[PDB]
Amino acid sequence: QAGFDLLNDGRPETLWLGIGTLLMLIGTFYFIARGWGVTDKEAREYYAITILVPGIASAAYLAMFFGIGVTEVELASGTVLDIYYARYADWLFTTPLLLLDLALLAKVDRVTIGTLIGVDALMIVTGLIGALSKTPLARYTWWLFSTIAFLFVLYYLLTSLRSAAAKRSEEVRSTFNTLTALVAVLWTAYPILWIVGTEGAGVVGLGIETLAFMVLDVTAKVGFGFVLLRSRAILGETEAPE
Amino acid sequence: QAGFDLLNDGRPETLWLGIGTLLMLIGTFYFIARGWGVTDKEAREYYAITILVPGIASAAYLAMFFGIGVTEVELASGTVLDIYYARYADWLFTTPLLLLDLALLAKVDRVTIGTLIGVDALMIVTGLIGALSKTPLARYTWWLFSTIAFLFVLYYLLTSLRSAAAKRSEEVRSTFNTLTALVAVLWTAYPILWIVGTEGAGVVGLGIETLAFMVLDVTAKVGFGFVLLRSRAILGETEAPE
Amino acid sequence: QAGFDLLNDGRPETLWLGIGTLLMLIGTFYFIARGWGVTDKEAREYYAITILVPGIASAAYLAMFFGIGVTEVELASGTVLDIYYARYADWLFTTPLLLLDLALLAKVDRVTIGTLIGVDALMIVTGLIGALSKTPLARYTWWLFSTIAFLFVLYYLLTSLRSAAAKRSEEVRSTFNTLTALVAVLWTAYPILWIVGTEGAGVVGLGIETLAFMVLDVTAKVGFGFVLLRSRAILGETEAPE
Ligand SMILES: CC(C)CCC[C@@H](C)CCC[C@@H](C)CCC[C@@H](C)CCOC[C@@H](CO[C@H]1O[C@H](CO)[C@@H](O)[C@H](O)[C@H]1O[C@H]1O[C@H](CO[C@@H]2O[C@H](CO)[C@H](O)[C@H](O)[C@H]2O)[C@@H](O)[C@H](O)[C@@H]1O)OCC[C@H](C)CCC[C@H](C)CCC[C@H](C)CCCC(C)C
Ligand SMILES: CC(C)CCC[C@@H](C)CCC[C@@H](C)CCC[C@@H](C)CCOC[C@@H](CO[C@H]1O[C@H](CO)[C@@H](O)[C@H](O)[C@H]1O[C@H]1O[C@H](CO[C@@H]2O[C@H](CO)[C@H](O)[C@H](O)[C@H]2O)[C@@H](O)[C@H](O)[C@@H]1O)OCC[C@H](C)CCC[C@H](C)CCC[C@H](C)CCCC(C)C
Ligand SMILES: CC(C)CCC[C@@H](C)CCC[C@@H](C)CCC[C@@H](C)CCOC[C@@H](CO[C@H]1O[C@H](CO)[C@@H](O)[C@H](O)[C@H]1O[C@H]1O[C@H](CO[C@@H]2O[C@H](CO)[C@H](O)[C@H](O)[C@H]2O)[C@@H](O)[C@H](O)[C@@H]1O)OCC[C@H](C)CCC[C@H](C)CCC[C@H](C)CCCC(C)C
Ligand SMILES: CC(/C=C/C=C(C)/C=C/C=C(C)/C=C/[C@H](CCC(C)(C)O)C(C)(C)O)=C\C=C\C=C(C)\C=C\C=C(C)\C=C\C=C(C)\C=C\[C@H](CCC(C)(C)O)C(C)(C)O
Ligand SMILES: CC(/C=C/C=C(C)/C=C/C=C(C)/C=C/[C@H](CCC(C)(C)O)C(C)(C)O)=C\C=C\C=C(C)\C=C\C=C(C)\C=C\C=C(C)\C=C\[C@H](CCC(C)(C)O)C(C)(C)O
Ligand SMILES: CC(/C=C/C=C(C)/C=C/C=C(C)/C=C/[C@H](CCC(C)(C)O)C(C)(C)O)=C\C=C\C=C(C)\C=C\C=C(C)\C=C\C=C(C)\C=C\[C@H](CCC(C)(C)O)C(C)(C)O
Ligand SMILES: *C/C=C(C)/C=C/C=C(C)/C=C/C1=C(C)CCCC1(C)C
Ligand SMILES: *C/C=C(C)/C=C/C=C(C)/C=C/C1=C(C)CCCC1(C)C
Ligand SMILES: *C/C=C(C)/C=C/C=C(C)/C=C/C1=C(C)CCCC1(C)C
Repeated sequence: QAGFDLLNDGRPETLWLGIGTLLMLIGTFYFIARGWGVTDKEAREYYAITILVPGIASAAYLAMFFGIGVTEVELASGTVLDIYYARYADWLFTTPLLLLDLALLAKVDRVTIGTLIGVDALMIVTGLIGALSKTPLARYTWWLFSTIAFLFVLYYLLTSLRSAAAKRSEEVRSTFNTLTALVAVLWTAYPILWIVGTEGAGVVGLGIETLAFMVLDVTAKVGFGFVLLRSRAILGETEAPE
Repeated sequence: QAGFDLLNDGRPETLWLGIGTLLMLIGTFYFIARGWGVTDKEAREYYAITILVPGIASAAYLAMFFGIGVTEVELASGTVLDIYYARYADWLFTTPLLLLDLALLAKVDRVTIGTLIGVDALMIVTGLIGALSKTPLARYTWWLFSTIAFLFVLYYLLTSLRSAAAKRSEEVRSTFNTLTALVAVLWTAYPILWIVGTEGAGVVGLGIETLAFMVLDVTAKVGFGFVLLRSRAILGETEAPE
Repeated sequence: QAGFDLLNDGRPETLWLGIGTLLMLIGTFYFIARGWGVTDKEAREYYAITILVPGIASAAYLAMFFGIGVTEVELASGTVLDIYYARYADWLFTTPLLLLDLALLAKVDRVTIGTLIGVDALMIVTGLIGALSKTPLARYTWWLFSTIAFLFVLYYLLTSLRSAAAKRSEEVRSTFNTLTALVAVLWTAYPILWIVGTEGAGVVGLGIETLAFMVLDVTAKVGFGFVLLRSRAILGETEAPE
């Protein structure tokens, strides 16, 4: 179980990376060609934010595709791992923007949003330190650490944002809850795949692992986007409470 | 004079790093458990900002603790130094937020704040380049360079912010001046400890040096926090001038 | 054709780097000494933004000057290249601020500006990945990629910003168009010099190349600055449309 070695360099996962790259690209331009003539100031804002997501994911995927986005991490026993660090560079900007989109739709104050980006980014960096960790003690401490943060993100997402989004139209609250649910479950798959992936225990090959992340990423990016830029809630209405 | 070699890897300073890590953690949660039910929108904002500080310091300390946050820098004479670079990753986000807190309490315009973060970050990066410098000529040029910037930060802090904070309540001006004084002296210790530390001349071992930074950092983070989140000035009142 | 080997380390381009460093410094302080007593809140804002540009360029130039800002990139054939990566660290903050200045003068909404920084930064990073690429296939893919983004930047600059700047005074529109033209042509020289520089085909030595970038950078930084901080358009007037 691996895929295809598309660059004659012993990395059959490049098949999933390539497809991943291709999919983020068409999304970036689907969204761009889709909002190109949108005059609504609220929506064009959602479009801009959402277009950059697959946009930056595309660079990370292309990077990993070529091999530039991956690095060899020697463990404490001399055992080498191929860590695709670029994912974190990706996530450092993508996840915050995704949150941003949820925060705009919910009409939350700048403090909540700031808390959101800060805790989320703390999560990504610490997740990256875990990835480059040489000792298992450290690799797992960072995991729980990054996870505590994610726990905080989900919390404020499932309370502050949700209740704030309930003060708006049913059309709006509807769309918010059907991205927050998507977020909740889709995002959660990430830490699991990591601790069971090659960065953790390792009962899942890098191939399947690279396949999972592609599916998870595309769906969290493009799938989220399609749904979001397709709703009517983004068309007008500027609330304020919570 | 060193401390304790807590990880059997020849780094007795890990004793100070560990304690440093532990102290930033309890602070992060002290503040979190302390503002958890704060409805005041002004204060919850100060809380959020201030909670992230020990929060990010904790990741840097844990990083250095494990050894991941330190790197060997070969000098021009083949002489190796153990540079704890992670401190700068820390400071790149912590010092700006600390400034932010002072800027909110003072009610300064967005231009002043922008100038503040920009010059301060310039200071940290240049300080980091100095740390990784191989030649002493370069290591000291960067020091003065980073110091010129810090000089600008202290300046606008002791004039623009101070006078702007004097237009507010005595309770507010009081708290502002008792953090700005703390800032002024505590922050200043940093460049001194550096030029006299292992990154500069070196009349102070990495142990004592790592001890000093821990004391300085905890007091600048948690000490600042305690004092700030404990004042009444953060509870309400939204001015505007200067 | 090279210049002068100012540090006895086989890098005659340090002559252009040094001059580049020196020129960014006097600019940083020319601007600082020039706006030191400016009370106009609009202009002081332009000044602050514009002062940081040569300011950060100075750190990058000094970095490259010492050699710290350059790294050896082994190509797929074992052929080594001296990549001055620091330029991108430079550009990651400088180009966005330059755009910022154009966006303020034009009075564009926060969405346009956000789109601007995001696409521009995507351009710089991807340009940096191209620089560190080992294969030519990859080095050129990244070039087109970074170029597509730049294409988007020029687009929204020559339409959204321009038309938005035409709603203001003739004095304002005048200055906007005489920086946007400068931007348009000066910025465009960059990708060309790259693909023809040592990072691409290579029909231009690193000396001339390092000379060109210095001329291009100084003129885009200090030249832009002089012109901008010298206009009357920055003195007052706060519009709003587009
Ligand atoms: C788009 C723009 C903005 C910029 C683009 C973004 C990029 C900056 C993204 C970069 C991502 C990279 C991190 C990806 C990874 C790249 C790889 C290639 C480098 C991996 O190394 C990273 C590491 C550096 O140090 C080690 O690795 C280098 C390189 O391979 C080695 O040359 C070096 O020697 C290594 O380290 C030392 O440690 C090892 C291990 O130590 C022990 O060794 C003993 C045996 O001797 C035993 O094995 C023991 O178990 C080991 O622990 C030593 O062997 C060696 O001799 C050296 O001592 O650095 C990792 C990253 C670093 C920790 C950065 C911390 C980041 C901080 C926490 C970020 C804080 C940010 C907040 C979260 C922001 C929140 C803001 C809110 C809004 C408030
Ligand atoms: C949380 C998210 C956002 C991301 C997380 C944050 C991270 C990005 C933080 C990363 C921090 C790291 C910098 C920490 C350090 C990590 C270590 C492990 C790497 C240290 O190396 C850094 C260096 C790279 O180059 C050298 O090191 C590598 C790695 O060990 C080597 O493989 C490489 O060969 C080295 O360099 C070359 O130079 C040496 C020395 O040159 C001369 O050599 C001769 C003898 O031959 C003689 O010794 C002479 O004296 C030497 O000078 C050569 O020997 C070698 O062959 C190579 O030529 O890079 C340092 C950092 C770089 C300068 C970045 C500049 C940053 C810029 C200035 C930032 C601008 C940002 C503004 C300040 C922002 C302001 C914004 C405002 C709001 C406006
Ligand atoms: C001021 C504050 C904020 C912080 C300061 C800013 C700094 C973070 C700036 C840092 C800039 C640095 C990138 C500058 C460069 C520094 C140099 C010294 C490092 C260069 O390496 C970078 C590379 C790491 O990986 C490789 O290099 C290291 C170091 O020399 C090696 O030890 C490592 O082994 C290397 O990689 C592996 O790959 C090679 C090549 O692969 C194949 O190999 C085969 C033969 O085996 C054949 O040659 C094939 O052709 C090759 O392809 C292997 O040989 C090797 O064994 C390893 O497998 O990493 C590059 C950077 C990385 C891709 C980061 C991606 C950044 C992402 C895309 C950013 C997204 C950000 C968005 C654009 C933000 C938009 C925001 C909007 C607002 C929305
Ligand atoms: C072009 C590109 C990539 C190209 C890649 C190539 C060619 C790869 C080739 C690979 C090969 C050949 C491989 C061969 C292998 C063998 C190799 C071998 C072994 C032989 O070596 C083999 C055979 C498969 O096995 C990327 C572009 C990438 C482009 C990107 C990422 C663009 C981003 C745009 C944004 C982000 C816009 C944003 C627009 C916005 C925000 C617009 C906003 C407007 C709103 C208006 C306002 C508010 C701003 O004023 C709106 C109206 C909504 O548009
Ligand atoms: C950082 C972190 C959490 C951060 C949280 C943050 C930032 C939260 C922010 C919240 C905000 C902003 C809230 C805003 C709200 C406002 C509301 C709003 C406005 C937003 O709507 C409101 C109402 C105010 O709340 C956790 C780290 C968590 C870190 C953890 C859990 C670390 C664990 C380490 C271990 C377990 C080490 C173990 C070390 C060992 C075992 C060492 C052993 C050594 C020997 C090792 C050897 C040699 C055997 O290998 C030894 C024995 C010591 O020598
Ligand atoms: C970057 C820097 C300073 C930056 C400052 C900034 C950004 C300030 C911003 C201010 C703002 C925004 C203000 C806003 C205000 C608005 C008010 C408000 C709104 C905010 O309320 C207002 C009113 C408008 O002002 C300094 C660098 C400073 C850099 C320095 C000092 C560098 C020194 C280098 C040396 C000394 C090299 C030496 C090189 C040598 C000796 C080389 C020798 C060679 C031989 C070497 C060998 C071989 C012997 O080893 C040689 C001889 C040349 O070959
Ligand atoms: C487009 C990418 C998305 C939505 C990525 C989401 C990623 C996460 C929620 C990652 C969480 C992680 C932990 C909780 C622990 C350690 C490692 C991570 C970074 C995989
Ligand atoms: C929580 C951390 C704080 C408050 C750190 C403050 C650090 C400084 C004011 C550091 C200043 C430095 C110079 C002026 C010169 C060179 C090196 C530095 C980075 C240590
Ligand atoms: C002060 C520095 C300025 C104004 C730099 C501008 C740089 C560009 C417009 C660079 C563009 C590039 C491409 C379009 C392709 C690949 C590489 C770059 C980064 C050189």
